[PDB]
Amino acid sequence: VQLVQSGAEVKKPSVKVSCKASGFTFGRDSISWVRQAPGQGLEWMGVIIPLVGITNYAEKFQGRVTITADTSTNTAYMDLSSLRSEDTAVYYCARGDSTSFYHNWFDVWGPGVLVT
Amino acid sequence: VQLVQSGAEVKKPSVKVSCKASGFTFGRDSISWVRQAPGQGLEWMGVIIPLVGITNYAEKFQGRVTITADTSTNTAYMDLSSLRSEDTAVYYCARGDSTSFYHNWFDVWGPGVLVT
Amino acid sequence: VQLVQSGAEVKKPSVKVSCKASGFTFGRDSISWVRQAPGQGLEWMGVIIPLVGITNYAEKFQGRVTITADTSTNTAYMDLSSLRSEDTAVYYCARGDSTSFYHNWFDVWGPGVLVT
Amino acid sequence: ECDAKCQTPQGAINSSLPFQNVHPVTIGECPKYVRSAKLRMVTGLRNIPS
Amino acid sequence: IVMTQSPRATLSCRASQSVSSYLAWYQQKPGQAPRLLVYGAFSGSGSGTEFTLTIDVGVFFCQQYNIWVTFGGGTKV
Amino acid sequence: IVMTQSPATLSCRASQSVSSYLAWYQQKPGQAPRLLVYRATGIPDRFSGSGSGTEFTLTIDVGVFFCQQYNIWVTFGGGTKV
Amino acid sequence: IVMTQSPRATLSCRASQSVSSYLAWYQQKPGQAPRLLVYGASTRATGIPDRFSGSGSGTEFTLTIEDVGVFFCQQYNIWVTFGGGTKV
Amino acid sequence: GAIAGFIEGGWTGMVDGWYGYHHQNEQGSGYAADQKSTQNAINQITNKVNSVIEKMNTQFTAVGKEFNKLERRMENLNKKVDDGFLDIWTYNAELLVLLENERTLDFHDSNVKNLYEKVKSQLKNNAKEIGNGCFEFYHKCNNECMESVKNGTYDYPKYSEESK
Amino acid sequence: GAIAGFIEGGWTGMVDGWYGYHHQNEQGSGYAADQKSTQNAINQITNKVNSVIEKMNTQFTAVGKEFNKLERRMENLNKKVDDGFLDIWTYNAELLVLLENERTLDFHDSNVKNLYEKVKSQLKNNAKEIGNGCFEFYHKCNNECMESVKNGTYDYPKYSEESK
Amino acid sequence: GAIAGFIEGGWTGMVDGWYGYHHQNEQGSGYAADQKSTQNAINQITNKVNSVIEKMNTQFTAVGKEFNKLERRMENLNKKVDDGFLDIWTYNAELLVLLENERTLDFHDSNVKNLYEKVKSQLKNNAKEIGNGCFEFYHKCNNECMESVKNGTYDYPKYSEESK
Amino acid sequence: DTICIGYHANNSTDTVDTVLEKNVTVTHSVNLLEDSHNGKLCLLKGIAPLQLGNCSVAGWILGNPECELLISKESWSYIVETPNPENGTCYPGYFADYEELREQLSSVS
Repeated sequence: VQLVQSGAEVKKPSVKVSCKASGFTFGRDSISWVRQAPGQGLEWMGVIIPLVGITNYAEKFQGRVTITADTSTNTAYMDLSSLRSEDTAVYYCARGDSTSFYHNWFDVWGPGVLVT
Repeated sequence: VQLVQSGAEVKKPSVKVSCKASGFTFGRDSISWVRQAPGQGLEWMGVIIPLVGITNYAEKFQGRVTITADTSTNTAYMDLSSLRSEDTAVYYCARGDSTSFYHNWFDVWGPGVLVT
Repeated sequence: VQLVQSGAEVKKPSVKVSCKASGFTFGRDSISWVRQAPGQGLEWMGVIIPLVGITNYAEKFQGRVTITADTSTNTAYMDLSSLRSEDTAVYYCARGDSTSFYHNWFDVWGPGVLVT
Repeated sequence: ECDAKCQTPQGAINSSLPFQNVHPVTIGECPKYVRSAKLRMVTGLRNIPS
Repeated sequence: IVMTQSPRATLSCRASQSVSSYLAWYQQKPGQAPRLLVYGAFSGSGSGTEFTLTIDVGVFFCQQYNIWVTFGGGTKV
Repeated sequence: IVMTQSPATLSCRASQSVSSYLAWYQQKPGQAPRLLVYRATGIPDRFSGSGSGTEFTLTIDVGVFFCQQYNIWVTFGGGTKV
Repeated sequence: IVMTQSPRATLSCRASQSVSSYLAWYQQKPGQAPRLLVYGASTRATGIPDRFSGSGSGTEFTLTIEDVGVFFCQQYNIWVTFGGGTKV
Repeated sequence: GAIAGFIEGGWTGMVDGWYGYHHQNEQGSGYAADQKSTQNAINQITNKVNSVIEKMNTQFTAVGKEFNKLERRMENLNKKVDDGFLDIWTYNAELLVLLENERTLDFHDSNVKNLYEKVKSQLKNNAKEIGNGCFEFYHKCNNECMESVKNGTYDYPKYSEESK
Repeated sequence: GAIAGFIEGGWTGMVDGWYGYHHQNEQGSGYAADQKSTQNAINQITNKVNSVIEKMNTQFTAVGKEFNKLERRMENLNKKVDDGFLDIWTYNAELLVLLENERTLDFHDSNVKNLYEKVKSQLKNNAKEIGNGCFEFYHKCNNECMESVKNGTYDYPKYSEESK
Repeated sequence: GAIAGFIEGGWTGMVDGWYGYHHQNEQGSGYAADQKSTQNAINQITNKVNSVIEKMNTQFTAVGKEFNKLERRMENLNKKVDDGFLDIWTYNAELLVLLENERTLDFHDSNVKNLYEKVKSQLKNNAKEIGNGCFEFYHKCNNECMESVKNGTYDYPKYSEESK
Repeated sequence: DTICIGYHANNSTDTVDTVLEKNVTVTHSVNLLEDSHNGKLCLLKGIAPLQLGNCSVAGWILGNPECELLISKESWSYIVETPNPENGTCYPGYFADYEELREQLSSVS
């Protein structure tokens, strides 16, 4: 299954990326989001179990990133606020496991969305 | 809403007054009865909650007055027994509240029924 | 109501007797089986509550008899194993009570099945 | 030129919830009709912020 | 528990026991069922002790609902 | 536990406390028994039992009579010689 | 948790804190999203030609071995954090 | 100021996990979260919602057919059957959600009490239970003490002497 | 005397309120009632009954309709649909009530035990619980102690000295 | 050897009844069973399953109907009503058992804890609760104590002297 | 010193209804009902639907001159008809068994 996305999100220095479920109906999922810096290793950004609404964000990125779910359309957004000039990076959309909410490994990945 | 009544029940020295509910639901409100002596202040008789059937009688009138509900036709009677010559007075049909079963104030009142 | 049985089941030196409930639908009943020795007093075999599945066997006969129940066709069998030459006796099908699973008296009896 | 799982005279429907109340007339694969105003399930705790 | 009545009009009902803010004033015309004016304190005032009702002709009743229910005397106005 | 029969009145001896937990079984030769008294239905009340605790009597139809106890598990007696 | 990378191919990822058997090795070609190779350092995953495998626990694990690009080692015993990129 | 809240009300500073301790100590203040009960609750809730949702399937049909002025009986029959189904479904759905919304809350409010009873049973007598919702140790022990009491390795005999 | 209540059948001298007390003391014998739990029980029971009753609706109809001998095919279908509805409704209602009459009884029999546990927790150690359904105090005091234990302001340190 | 099991897992040598004991004593080893709780559980389970099964009655009917090329509206209506009933019945039958298999397990797992608390209350202080699921007596006595603890006739004051 | 037990709580203001209490607030929830329509017709699989504007099924089959068919049609998933059709049968008449013809033409390939 391939997780489609919105598309290019180039904007002047709020941002709302989007993800969608395709091929598999929404069920036991732990959609997680990973930010790939242009020349650094991958970081971690958050995790959500949309079927219940339980959110959980990383240690550093508590005050900015607010991942929310939407059961109706099988989606999951960001509401990243107070954008900076050092956050220009690709934002994936990685699945996971729901029975291991505290030990999660990413299996499926999305194509990619530019943000700057 | 106006609480209809049976009518005059004058009888020689058991009396079964009746009270009817019209225009409102019979499940969310209590019912209390007040006796108006000809030359004395009002007194308290009892209280009913229809769906659960709880009854709670005054300190003096426990021995004689036995009031009960009937949810079939939204009614409430007195099975008053051992009538005397000092009980000649009017008997109203006052509504109260259910969420305040121990602190009740009478909002609606009935027309009146003679008893002697 | 008389409990029908399989019939003659003489076997050379495994065995599967059967007993069916007829006339009365299977309900709050407790089937029990008694072995009538040719010249000795009766002995106890087991007891079932087929609607629940509980079984309870005699003290000596724990290792051999295996009474099972099938609520689909209202039956009860013995999966008796390791047959000997001293077990030749008639096996009945007696009905007890469910509310008194530890104090049971046999009310109805079956016609009888011979086993050699 | 959009695409949807089913349709209604008032328009198309994009959700996949197991209930709906917009209209009973439908063609396609969509949930049943229910007259209840609003219903929702609870998967949390009691919210007393102390 | 007992109460007594006071013999531009201002009316008051004395209380022989603590009542807090649990009271209501009943106004009725002769030969008719009463009606409720205000509860918890024309306008009322005061709490914990004897209340004041500052002000439609007839008899006024002051009723408390702290322990069971009881009614006071009849106003003579 | 063991019950012994008495070799009209009949009785069965008990080697342990049984209280009021007994029943007398009547069978004709060649047929399955039937329940008499523990009274049961379909009985001409010609016969009845008495006593409890340690010794029981059955005061009084030809064959063999069985006395059965159900205080702990179930066990039968040797039988009646009549 | 900070991790260090390894500059018949053997790659290792030193762990500054005890991890036991909680890793997974990620391999990606340039320009595409990564794909998972193996998890648990001992349990092989799907889509694998058995050309590569790993071993060890509670210590840096050796990843013994188209397969050209950058490899990532990830730990999931306290939240999730990624290590440095392989230079191959 | 760290008033226990499983009777009064929940805290705010906890983000990850539903049920969590408060591992207060000297120079060690900071919230935490139990690593096992939350996962069980998550599994239970996901199973309940999945069972409620994914138990139904639909086909290709719906209300609405046309008739002339002579087939009035058939029109009445069609209206009757459609109304019957439209009543049954609403009643079933309403009662289903109304029944589930109480069971889930009772389960969530029993889990915390079970956890508190477990942590109380582990600490036999060294805990001076205030009753407001949590304890107050007699002996002094470091963050390893809190790690042990969370894990479940605390014991009486080793620390028994300092208690008395 | 005042035999324990909630491990056996309840008393008969209590008229006002379901759950109550027995404020026995010197020259102060006489029943009473709790004015904070029975109100919650009343509210919940009324809510449950109202939700069960007022959920359905009905509209105008005329079930009776006839046909001639030519079109028995339609009667064989009208009878079928009527029987289907007539079976579904009973099989719903019977189970609904058979579940409600168990849930409400369980709730009513848990509330009293919760109240007893609360009143036990308040009285830390001055009690001398017989174990049947109530206690027997050590220190002697007037009805103020009963009124406080009803209210919940009873304190242990003030009366601690007289206990030992 | 006689590891308590109502928290870890059931035994395998217990065949007489569901809930049991372990009368471990000098020259007295051997399992047993409780002859009062098992009977109540049996009655409850029989009542539940009988109520589930026997509430439905059956009667002589038919299903198959055929039509000719014309009057296709009747065939569409018959298919619609048949599908409606075929959906409603399965949606009821699934949830019925899906709730019963939870209620029964909850009841069965509550009964054992109730029995444990009942046996704990009688042994006021003579029992040194290991915490793994059972006790360990201080005083020594023969099988009479084991029989009494089932009989409910055990007393504290008689053995308190040897307990201290 | 104090290992105190609590649970999560936030400022989410929602409302659910239980069988005991009404209008209670909870931290999270999931909605089982939706009231939302796109407002315009889309493609229900297949290829496309028909558009019989200012026409009717009884007028397309006989080919009313002022309806001019629908230019050309080859396949469709479902029919769309204006609720108030003007052009039916120009020559007055009575289409025999017309009602079942709608059933026959409801689903064709």
